[PDB]
Amino acid sequence: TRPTIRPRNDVVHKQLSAFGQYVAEILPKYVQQVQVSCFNELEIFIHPDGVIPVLTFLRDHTNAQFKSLADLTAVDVPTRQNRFEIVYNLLSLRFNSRIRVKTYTDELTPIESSVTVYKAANWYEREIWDMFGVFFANHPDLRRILTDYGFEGHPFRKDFPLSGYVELRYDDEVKRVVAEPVELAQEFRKFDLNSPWEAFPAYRQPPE
Amino acid sequence: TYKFVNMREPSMDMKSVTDRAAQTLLWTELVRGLGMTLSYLFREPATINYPFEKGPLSPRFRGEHALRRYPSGEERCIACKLCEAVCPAQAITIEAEPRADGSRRTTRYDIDMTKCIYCGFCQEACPVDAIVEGPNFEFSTETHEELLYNKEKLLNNGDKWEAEIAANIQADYLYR
Amino acid sequence: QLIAVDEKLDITTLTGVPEEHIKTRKVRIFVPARNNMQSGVNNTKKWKMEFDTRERWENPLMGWSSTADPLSNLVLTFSTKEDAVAFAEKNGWSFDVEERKVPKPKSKSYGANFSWNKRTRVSTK
Amino acid sequence: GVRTSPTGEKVTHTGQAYDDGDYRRVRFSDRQKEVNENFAIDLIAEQPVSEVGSRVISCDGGGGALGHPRVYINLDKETKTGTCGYCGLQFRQPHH
Amino acid sequence: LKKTTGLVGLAVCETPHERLKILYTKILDVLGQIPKNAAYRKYTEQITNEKLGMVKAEPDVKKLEEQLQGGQIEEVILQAENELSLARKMLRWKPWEPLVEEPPANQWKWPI
Amino acid sequence: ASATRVIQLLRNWASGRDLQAKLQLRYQEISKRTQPPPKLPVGPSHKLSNNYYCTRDGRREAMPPSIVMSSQKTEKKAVTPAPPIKRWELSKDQPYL
Amino acid sequence: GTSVKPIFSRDMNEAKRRVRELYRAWYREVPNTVHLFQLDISVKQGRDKVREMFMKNAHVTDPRVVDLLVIKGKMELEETINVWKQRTHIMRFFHETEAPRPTDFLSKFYVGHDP
Amino acid sequence: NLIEVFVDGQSVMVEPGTTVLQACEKVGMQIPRFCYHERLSVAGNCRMCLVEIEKAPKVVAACAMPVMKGWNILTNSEKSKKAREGVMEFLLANHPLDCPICDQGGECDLQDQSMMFGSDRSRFLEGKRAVEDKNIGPLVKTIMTRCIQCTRCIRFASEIAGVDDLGTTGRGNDMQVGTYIEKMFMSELSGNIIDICPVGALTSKPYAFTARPWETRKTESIDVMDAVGS
Ligand code: SF4
Ligand code: SF4
Ligand code: SF4
Ligand code: SF4
Ligand code: FES
Ligand SMILES: [Mg+2]
Ligand SMILES: [Zn+2]
Repeated sequence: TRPTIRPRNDVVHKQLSAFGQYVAEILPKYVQQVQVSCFNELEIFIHPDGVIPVLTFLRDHTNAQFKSLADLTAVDVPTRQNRFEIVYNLLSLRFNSRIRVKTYTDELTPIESSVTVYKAANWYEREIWDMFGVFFANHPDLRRILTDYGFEGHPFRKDFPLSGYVELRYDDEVKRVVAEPVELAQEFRKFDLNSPWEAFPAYRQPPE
Repeated sequence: TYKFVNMREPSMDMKSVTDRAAQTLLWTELVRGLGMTLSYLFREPATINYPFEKGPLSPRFRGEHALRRYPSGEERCIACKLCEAVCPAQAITIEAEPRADGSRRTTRYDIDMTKCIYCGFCQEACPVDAIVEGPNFEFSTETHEELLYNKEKLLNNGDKWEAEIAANIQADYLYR
Repeated sequence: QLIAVDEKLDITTLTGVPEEHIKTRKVRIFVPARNNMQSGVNNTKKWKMEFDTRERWENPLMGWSSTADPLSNLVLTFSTKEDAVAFAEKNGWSFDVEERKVPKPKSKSYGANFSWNKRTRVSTK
Repeated sequence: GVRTSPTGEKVTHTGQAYDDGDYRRVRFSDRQKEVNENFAIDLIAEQPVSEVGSRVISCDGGGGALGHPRVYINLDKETKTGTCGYCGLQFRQPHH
Repeated sequence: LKKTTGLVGLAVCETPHERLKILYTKILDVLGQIPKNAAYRKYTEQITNEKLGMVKAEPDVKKLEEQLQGGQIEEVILQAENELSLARKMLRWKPWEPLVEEPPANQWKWPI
Repeated sequence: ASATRVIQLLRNWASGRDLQAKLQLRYQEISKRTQPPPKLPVGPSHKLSNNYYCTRDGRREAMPPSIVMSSQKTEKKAVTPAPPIKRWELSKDQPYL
Repeated sequence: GTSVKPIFSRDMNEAKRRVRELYRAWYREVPNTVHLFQLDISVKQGRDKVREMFMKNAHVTDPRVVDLLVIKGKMELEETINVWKQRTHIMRFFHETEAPRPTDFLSKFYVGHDP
Repeated sequence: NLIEVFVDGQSVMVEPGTTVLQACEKVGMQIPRFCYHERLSVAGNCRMCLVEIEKAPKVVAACAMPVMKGWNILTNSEKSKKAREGVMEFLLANHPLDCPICDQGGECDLQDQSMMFGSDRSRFLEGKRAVEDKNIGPLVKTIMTRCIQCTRCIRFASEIAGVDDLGTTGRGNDMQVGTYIEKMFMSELSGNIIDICPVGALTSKPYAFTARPWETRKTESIDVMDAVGS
């Protein structure tokens, strides 16, 4: 035995692969790709306009009762043509499983709101809009949720600076709080921590 | 397995009905609550007479920071910046240069105590046990600047609390 | 059906960046040079976009290094020069592109250290 | 060994002292300048030089796990002492 | 028969078998509109006929619940209703068609 | 604790339980603040032979996720993500409160 | 893609229509904003500020960008109408505590290294 | 014409006389190395670059072995990993514990290659070796206990700078790199030995103790001290 190495679960891996094939066969119109990670997590990459049909299928189908919307977020990758990557994490209590559905979008392309499938999508999509600038088409109430009132810019984008552009203070002349351009007494110190030696041969990419 | 918290049903016999009616008319559970409160009244309080009595602590306690020395009096820090690198809050600033005798010693060692999260990573990463989080916690100040420590202040803290810090490190260094 | 926009993409009005940091910033798209102190080349794989350096002054108290430039620590990673250029163009910053420098292939031969009639012979091992 | 600048301000062990015309001296008015009176360089000078009869010595700062990482000092150059630089401690082979 | 289903908002049904037969028959009727080669039709028809066979061969509700392995009979009825609505929506959506559009050249690459 | 018997009896009557059996204040029953030195166990990978890191490198066993289906590239039974969850059994210890 | 998905408004004419509708909505709201927040500015000043904020995006020629801008403008308006904001943010629109930043080359050269 | 070799079963077309290390680099794999420098000659002494050929019972020094037709190079094989671990174990067994007080610090090839290719535990139960430091001028600070006898400085000195005042004296574990006399290595190209020394034995003296590599921000500019435009 290897005490320091996490054991694998071939049974769960095979079950997840079979279910991924099942959903890919059922919905060829949207499912672009299916993957199973080596720690037994199923992922489905679909076309962005199939969000509502795919989520409705995975929620209502007898063999896929993913009743609970565990999470809903986005990942920003500037180097891609469609930078934003919308991620849905679903939990199926009847079959005791979890699934992930990933779509893609850019700044100007709306993503259909999934509040008709799961109600938590309301606040989750409000947060996604507030933090990345992704607009959801049929949202009952789409507005900022976490940022300050009148805040400009979407903080969680990779190109948004860590400290932002404005800072607040109380100005006695006008007897109110004011927002002024950011100015740090001590600048955040950027560290270059990556080692120049390759760590994982298994993830090496072709030089191209 | 599972259990039901509220799934019981009351017996409808005459004695139980009369007991429930008596509880409704004569506030039995309210009297029970009064009795519990009276019991607590006659119990002994847990209040300690601060500041004449201090709450218990452990040798692992993280308090005010300090810079230590070897028994010879030489500073332990070797300007390796491991604490600065590992500091989650970036509350440590270090600048070094060769000393007059060529030693690798810091010229600036600042800790911002209004930025530090008192997480103790600096004393874990120190390979010479120079920076420590001492046992003192009563160091509240009337001005903001007094909480921006520098090398002189940290060395003063080390000299002031060296005995207790050394005793705690001796007591707890076998778990590290 | 589906509309068409025959114009260059521009999201500067939506990003929320101040006009000063939109107009007066020239980013630098390049592949970072290998750290000369190490022989590893794994840090010279991806293109990087970084902004120009602005002023840093000394704090009157504690002598720290202050700043007023929000984009001082903003470095972005791009897989391709075209991707980085497209991102910079759509965000509206000026950009300078530097071509990737790859070492030229070299002919190495251990037996050249013992040449009978050439200067490549080494005097020590 | 603290020293006093011509402006009356004590110098730290790093040689820090504001100039005569520096406005920043006003921060110490009605208050005090935090200076540590013990100088590590002076103390380590006060410490003597050990003499061991071996070419290589090992220093860990004393205390075992409480000291600095163990290092080895080569006592071959007789014109100077071998200094463990973690703790600034001098060792020397017995000459003569 | 049973007092409660143990779930808030899920009422007890006094006619489980009739409701299940009706719902499964409706689901099978809706699936007839879907093209034969569609993979959604085959799997759903298979599972529906498999579950509809159990309700017609077991009169006892508890043994039927044990055979179906879908929670209580009320949960099974609710899932049948959800499946019927999903079948109608899938009839509207027509997802058996080929892929709408392939993604760009490097859209799911990682790390990048 | 230190209290009169009469007050203890009054507390017992008012609360309905023997308080002295289970108090909420600590009287010398806790471990002393000074303890003998320990000697912690060393670990499983502290051998001097037959211990190569290539045989116990957890990170390097990680693999890129397997591509089950990629669009780029009989009658099969319908499947499920996993076998359905079995019904939870009621607790034998105390099924009802 | 050549066939970009439209948010709405299709071409630029409907986008301009939405811009004008949002401008009317903002214009009719400035007296209420001044009254409720007890601002010390004039109503004319508020209308001028709304006009200026509309005009700083006058160079946009993309219908999708215009649609996103009017969506965010409606969001800002609904923040103001429901008194979710305070006088703090409404005055933050005015930059009342900033020193006048120099714009000529000679003044920029004198003050510092800023381009 | 080009011959066909294989790296982990992937076909590569390389010129005759190309080394195993160069073939792996062409396919995209950087073989770990200490004594090998592309601008210098081939030494092949640190033995860190040993890799396994598919049918060869013996590992080959990838920095010095020319490739042959139909050679399958197993870069990440068990034999290669064991060889790298053994070489790193010997190096670190005789290496001193100076990392916190060593300017090489976070940009050390010995540290990085130890963390990527070597083991994480020490079986060395004996005392370590201590080496007397030399003095070769006001630019290079020498702490020779950290040297790994990779002979990069010697090869660079001779071949590039045309100065042959560096070399190894003695033999065995007592071999030392230096001048053997009190002679300063003064030349207009003497900082490159600081650059190419894989360990902290040769370090910059003006830069000593001032900073750590992760703190420094790198700005790519050019040189104006002469007309070369470096
Ligand atoms: S305790 Fe943590 S946050 Fe505070 S100085 Fe140490 S490392 Fe930084
Ligand atoms: S980790 Fe310790 S020795 Fe290193 S710089 Fe910090 S205080 Fe000094
Ligand atoms: S050369 Fe490398 S391994 Fe040796 S002490 Fe310096 S940092 Fe550590
Ligand atoms: S001093 Fe440095 S470059 Fe020279 S042989 Fe030793 S490790 Fe190599
Ligand atoms: S790199 Fe080949 S033996 Fe040193
Ligand atoms: Mg070096
Ligand atoms: Zn020492």
